[PDB]
Amino acid sequence: QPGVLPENMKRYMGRDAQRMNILAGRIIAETVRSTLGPKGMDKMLVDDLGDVVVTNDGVTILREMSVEHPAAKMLIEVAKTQEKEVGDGTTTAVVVAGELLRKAEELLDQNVHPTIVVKGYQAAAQKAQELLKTIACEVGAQDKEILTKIAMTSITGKGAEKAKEKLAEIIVEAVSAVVDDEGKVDKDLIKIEKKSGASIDDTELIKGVLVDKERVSAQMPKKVTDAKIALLNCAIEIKETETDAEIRITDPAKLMEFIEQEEKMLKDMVAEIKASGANVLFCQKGIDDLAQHYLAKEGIVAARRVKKSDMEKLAKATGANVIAAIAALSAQDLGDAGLVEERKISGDSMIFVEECKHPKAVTMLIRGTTEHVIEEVARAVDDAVGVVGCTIEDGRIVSGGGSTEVELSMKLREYAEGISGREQLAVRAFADALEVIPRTLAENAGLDAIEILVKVRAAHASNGNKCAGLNVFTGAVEDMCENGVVEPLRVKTQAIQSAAESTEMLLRIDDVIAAE
Amino acid sequence: QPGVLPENMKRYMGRDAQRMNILAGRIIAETVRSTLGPKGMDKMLVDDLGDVVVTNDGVTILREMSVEHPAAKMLIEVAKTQEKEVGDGTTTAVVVAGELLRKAEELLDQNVHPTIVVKGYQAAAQKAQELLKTIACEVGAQDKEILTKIAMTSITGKGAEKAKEKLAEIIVEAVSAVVDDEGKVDKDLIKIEKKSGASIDDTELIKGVLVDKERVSAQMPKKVTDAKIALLNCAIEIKETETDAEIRITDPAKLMEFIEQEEKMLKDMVAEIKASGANVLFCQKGIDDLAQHYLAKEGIVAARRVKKSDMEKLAKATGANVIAAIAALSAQDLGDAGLVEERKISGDSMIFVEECKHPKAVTMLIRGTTEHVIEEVARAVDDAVGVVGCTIEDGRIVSGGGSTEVELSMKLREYAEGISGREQLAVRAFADALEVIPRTLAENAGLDAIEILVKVRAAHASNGNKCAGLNVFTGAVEDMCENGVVEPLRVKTQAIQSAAESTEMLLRIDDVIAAE
Amino acid sequence: QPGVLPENMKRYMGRDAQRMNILAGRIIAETVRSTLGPKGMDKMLVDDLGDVVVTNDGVTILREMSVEHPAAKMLIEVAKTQEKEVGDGTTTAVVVAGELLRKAEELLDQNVHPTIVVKGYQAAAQKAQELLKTIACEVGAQDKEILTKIAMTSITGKGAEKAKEKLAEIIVEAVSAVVDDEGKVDKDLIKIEKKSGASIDDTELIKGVLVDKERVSAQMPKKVTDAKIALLNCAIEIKETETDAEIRITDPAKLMEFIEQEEKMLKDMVAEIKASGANVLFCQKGIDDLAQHYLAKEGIVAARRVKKSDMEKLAKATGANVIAAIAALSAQDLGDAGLVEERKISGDSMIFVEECKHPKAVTMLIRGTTEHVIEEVARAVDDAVGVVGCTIEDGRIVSGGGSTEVELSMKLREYAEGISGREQLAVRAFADALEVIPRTLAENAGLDAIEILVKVRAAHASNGNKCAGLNVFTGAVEDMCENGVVEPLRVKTQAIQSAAESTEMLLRIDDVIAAE
Amino acid sequence: QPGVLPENMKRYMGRDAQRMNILAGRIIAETVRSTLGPKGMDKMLVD
Ligand SMILES: Nc1ncnc2c1ncn2[C@@H]1O[C@H](COP(=O)(O)OP(=O)(O)O)[C@@H](O)[C@H]1O
Ligand SMILES: Nc1ncnc2c1ncn2[C@@H]1O[C@H](COP(=O)(O)OP(=O)(O)O)[C@@H](O)[C@H]1O
Ligand SMILES: Nc1ncnc2c1ncn2[C@@H]1O[C@H](COP(=O)(O)OP(=O)(O)O)[C@@H](O)[C@H]1O
Ligand SMILES: [Mg+2]
Ligand SMILES: [Mg+2]
Ligand SMILES: [Mg+2]
Repeated sequence: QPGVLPENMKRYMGRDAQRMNILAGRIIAETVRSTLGPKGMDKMLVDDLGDVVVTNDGVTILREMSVEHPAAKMLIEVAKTQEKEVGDGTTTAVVVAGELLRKAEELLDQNVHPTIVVKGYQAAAQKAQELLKTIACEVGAQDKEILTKIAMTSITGKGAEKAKEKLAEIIVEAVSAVVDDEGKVDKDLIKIEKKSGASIDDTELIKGVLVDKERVSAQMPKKVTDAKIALLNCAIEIKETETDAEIRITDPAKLMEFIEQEEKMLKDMVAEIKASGANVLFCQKGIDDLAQHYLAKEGIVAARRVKKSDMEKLAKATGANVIAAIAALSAQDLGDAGLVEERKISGDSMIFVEECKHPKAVTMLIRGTTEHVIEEVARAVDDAVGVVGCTIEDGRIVSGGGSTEVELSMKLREYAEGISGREQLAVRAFADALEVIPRTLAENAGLDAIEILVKVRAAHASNGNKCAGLNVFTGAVEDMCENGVVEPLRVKTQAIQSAAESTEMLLRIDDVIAAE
Repeated sequence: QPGVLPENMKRYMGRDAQRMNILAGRIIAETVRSTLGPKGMDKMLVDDLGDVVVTNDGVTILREMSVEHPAAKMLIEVAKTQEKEVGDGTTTAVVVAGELLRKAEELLDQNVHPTIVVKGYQAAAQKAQELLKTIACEVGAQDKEILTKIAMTSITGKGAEKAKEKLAEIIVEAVSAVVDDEGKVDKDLIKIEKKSGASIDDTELIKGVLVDKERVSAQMPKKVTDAKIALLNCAIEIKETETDAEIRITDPAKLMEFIEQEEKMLKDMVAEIKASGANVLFCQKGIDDLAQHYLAKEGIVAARRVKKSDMEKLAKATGANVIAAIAALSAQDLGDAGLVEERKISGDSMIFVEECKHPKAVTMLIRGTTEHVIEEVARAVDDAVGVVGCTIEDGRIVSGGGSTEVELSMKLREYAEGISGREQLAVRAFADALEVIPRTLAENAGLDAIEILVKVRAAHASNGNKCAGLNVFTGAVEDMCENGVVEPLRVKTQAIQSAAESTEMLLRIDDVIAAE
Repeated sequence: QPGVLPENMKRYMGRDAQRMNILAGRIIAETVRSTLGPKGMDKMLVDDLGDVVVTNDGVTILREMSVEHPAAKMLIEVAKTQEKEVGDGTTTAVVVAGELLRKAEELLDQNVHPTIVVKGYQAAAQKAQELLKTIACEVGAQDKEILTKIAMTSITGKGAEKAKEKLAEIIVEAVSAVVDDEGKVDKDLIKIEKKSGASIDDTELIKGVLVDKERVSAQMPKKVTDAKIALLNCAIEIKETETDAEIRITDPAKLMEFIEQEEKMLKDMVAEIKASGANVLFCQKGIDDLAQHYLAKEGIVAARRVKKSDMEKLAKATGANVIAAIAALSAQDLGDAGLVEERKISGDSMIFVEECKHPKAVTMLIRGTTEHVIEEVARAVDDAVGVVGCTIEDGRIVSGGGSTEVELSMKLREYAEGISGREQLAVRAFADALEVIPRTLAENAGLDAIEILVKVRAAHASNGNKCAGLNVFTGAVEDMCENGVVEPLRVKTQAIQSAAESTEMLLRIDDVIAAE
Repeated sequence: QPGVLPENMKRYMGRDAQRMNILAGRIIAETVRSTLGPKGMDKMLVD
């Protein structure tokens, strides 16, 4: 009378704390597990507003569930980071982390101290990163045949039926276009546009951008070839001074002198824009209705109040400078595009700026029969852009289908031999955890994981094939590299590192104190 | 349209049902785990009425918690059965069952099918039973030394402090004395009485019984040596007919003639009791106040309305025959006892019938300073009576301290080699599960289970020493047989068979359907 | 204006009624599906009282999940009758039923009228009963080797591990023993007692009965060899006239004269029982406290107030006659037993009447480690007893493993060829339905049902192994009759007829009117 | 598992829909019928 710590709190100590964290992780892991690989299935998620999401995407599934459990939230972070650093393998990272917790339980139930488990996992993770470097194969950032296999593998992971060669080719062309002068890929430089239509095969790559604006005046050309584009962020209105300034009029005559003076400078603004040679204009602010007319007379296509995000993208695509002062508009600020057309797409009117030659931003136009069908294709397209860009930046790949994990697993066991004592148990555990991937690939495929795993493990033993993996379609062990089943080194290195760091952090916890 | 199964129910399928049972099992095992062994600790259980139990007794703890979880209830049954068939090792049984469930989870996580683990478990258990037979030593039903070591070990299992030589010797004598013609032991022939007093060391064995009664008339002797005892099933009251009868009196004088005839029937009943040579009498029913005087006038001690259970044991102890008709009574129906005394014990007035020559029932009078202190001594005396009972009936024992489980474990692994493919994993898991006993023993002793196992395991290898186990005290591996740490074969055979059958039953479950 | 049909009613018409019924049926079928065959898994059913049921038994499951849906109730009835008429194959009957509903929906969805579906179903069923007759093998009522296979097969269906050669032989001996002169086998004559113990292998057959009672006086022998058993349904007390009667006493001396005449009436009742030759007495009503004495002084074992249920079974076993009047008790009315002994079992004392010569009632004493494990063995025994009885009664059997179903289905397609009209679609559908069994057996075994069905069909085509079926244990198509996997003809004929009649009934419904 | 069409709705099919409309139609006709012609009568409507 009374208590020290609040009366309004739950608390779980020792083995109870370890259990609830481990359990929470394992359950999260098991939620996305059934989505892994080609034979994986999809979730349909519905929120409280009744909006639905149908996806095979690990991190998407995890964000869309209202997971409130604290240890679970920690594992979701593993996915969010995989999405951010790589753009693919979010399910893998989560499932590996889950396996690491499970494997840790069996050591904690022998009374191996948690710090020792932690020590072992840390040692194993580091060795794994060293091993991954020797396992990876080098590739050039210009190796299109290879980049296209990277994209194919990625799209396949979301079901073989989406893995179009056309689609993969488009994607490779798109990432290639936006590679910068330092060799980095910014995935935002690829505008993604989603428009219902006849078929998914209608998805196309636009050398330029799509703007959701109609041209300001119908008297303007709907179409213009080899255009000279002008980007303004200043308003084409009568300029007012920043200082408070009022006009005073005493002479009835001078009433029209001020009106005329205003419209004479508008006519002078347009005159200035025409003078620079531009026949197409995108303005961020507004355009006085009279200037609209004046622009139209000269046959200049103009669109108004274009959002910042679009402006910045337009400049990137045509090589134009977003100019802030009309007077300062010279003809070297004009971008250049093959075709600029106002056109309808799925009943929506939009301005297409396309057929640019050396564009620094491009647009994936994704097509499909229905919103939710399109939505998942886009998610697939996002994965593929991720891993293609990773490959272009790193120039390292590994074979897929569980082959890299098995090789890695097999090398870590060898490593475990030379570890003295109890830490060794943890290192074996870490090694064995990695096989959750090849096992999960086979389960989802309906095959028998135990025997499959013996077969693959055998094709890896003593100078075998590091590329040996199960082929879920034929049911055999094959050279996954010779089959074009490949993925960026970054997917494995990030996923393992994330898995190791988050589980190590959870495994150090011996006390949970929750309020409310 | 409505549902088929009632919408008023929770259902758990596949992995979920499996985790539900397996988890509920383990948790139930983990609650009793800290009681195991001489260095185990006690629970204090408080119910809804505020009544309290403090015990180290496995099945008592499990019974006294009001467990609702269906899987948990299935394991509690294992404890209940161990109590009934053996009377000791309830905690061992359950902790082994829990471990079998845990070891089974590792198998199910690898996609070993439930029916296979069940198969392997069943094989391993059958083999364990066969090994247990070769492992056991033969002893004689009358080997006081070994029996005494059996009792001592049982009582140590509830703390070395309770294990006084005096107490084990009392118990061995108690059980020995109630063994019947066929060499069987009826726990119920040994009456337990609990009375507070100076000390637990005051606990004594009575070659007789304690009857919760006072002699009916204070005029009667309260001490009788070399007593001749009569046991009556009929009441010493006026006898009436079953056929409805009634007296008609028309003659004033005929009053006293009836009163005096009823008064004479009594004097006759007593006079018949006298003739048999009896001087002490126990009547299951009532004695007419008037007959009480006549008995008193004759110097015959008598108690009225004796609990039939008391009559049944008085008979067992003294050699008397419970007689249902006074006329049939004869000196041959009389029992014998060296001392019948009415005296007070901790303030309660009772009759001791003691110093009987060859009693077929006896009384453990358990003493202690306080009610709850006594209760636990009692529970400890029950475990001991149980195992001495088993040793007398079976004449087979095993060494303890985890030695036998380790030996089994070591040997079942040798067996598992001959098993082909996949069942093998289960068999090896069963072997591994038994090591939970030596592991738990040592962790409760504050020792390091992992290295202790390595040491004990070594002492068993290369045709070593089946009796080797950890001494929770010295902290070293010793010969438990030389240390007198021994237990009935039936303790292990029941425990393991119980744990095997119930987990097998639970492992076959893939759907849980719960109502309300 | 005020509404005709009540306003509380729910109504489903046409398509909606058909789908409601057809769905409810399939759902019920699906909940027992996972239990079918040797690789079947069990369900755990909890009720609103916390009471638990773990079983593989189809009808037991369906009965215990308190199902409300009307269409589903109709299908439970199929299981209940399989149980009454046969004792095994309750899951098979329900699963076939569900399948017939399913195949009916594919026909309904092509606008085949329900009456036509009904008509085709009836024809296919009738033809199946004629095919089944030619498919069965003749068998001897006393061919133990075959009966034992029949029993072995029944027990395996509830899991391999319960399939003991020993258990099967016991069961055959038990059924064989109660077969009456006409050759009919009444399940009720085989009493089932359940008592915890060392293990399931401790299950024994008693040629006789167990009585839940103790002898009335300890003075009576606790064990008698080659016993003469009297069974008296009247009470061994003083007889009272049915006409109201009362004694008048007027002479103080003629007081004892009545007591003494009642004491002589008991003594005589006993003397007459002894003159029968009887040394064991089971009485249905009470036994006067005093007569209990005279019985012991004559060395007669006597048990009082034995329930009418047991008297009847005692008489059936020993060859005795329940006598209503001690007077007319002759040496011919006594039954004979090799051994009558009162002993303890699971710590409960009972009277064993065993080693009878020609028992027409017997006892399966079932043993297991825990209550809930025993329960399941008991059902396994119930099933085996059923089908052993069916074989003895019928003399016709078929091969298991879904083999008879495949034959039946292949032949029925031959029959369908020569049928014209939409009717043909319903018959061919009835044929296809049967294959739900082989399919479900394979699926539960983790096998691939489609190709396995392809192989089994092939082994049946063009004369032709009717006994060919999939061995879940090897994964190969084998000769089930040479593998010993056999079952009574009545299992299939009852199941199929049940499934056909109830679904035909359901298919005729176009309107459901539920109230409240 | 839940319903497709919202459980918060009444539905009338086949003959029932037909009787519903046909009846609601006739009743509406029958309320104004007594006004028809020179010998028709008036309504008093109160809101
Ligand atoms: N053709 C293939 N055969 C076998 N495995 C494949 C194939 N294509 C992709 N995979 C594997 O599927 C996994 C990725 O599957 P996916 O469902 O996209 O999960 P994640 O969200 O973790 O990327 C990787 O392990 C990859 O090796
Ligand atoms: N002196 C001892 N040294 C080591 N182990 C012992 C000793 N005495 C008893 N044990 C072990 O303790 C275990 C039983 O402990 P106990 O707490 O009574 O549990 P249970 O309820 O299962 O009998 C057995 O393995 C027994 O061999
Ligand atoms: N050894 C076996 N191999 C293959 N099938 C078997 C074997 N034993 C039994 N069966 C099949 O199992 C089915 C019985 O399943 P069961 O679980 O008993 O449910 P039920 O008898 O209640 O329908 C029958 O089709 C029988 O042919
Ligand atoms: Mg992927
Ligand atoms: Mg003990
Ligand atoms: Mg069956």
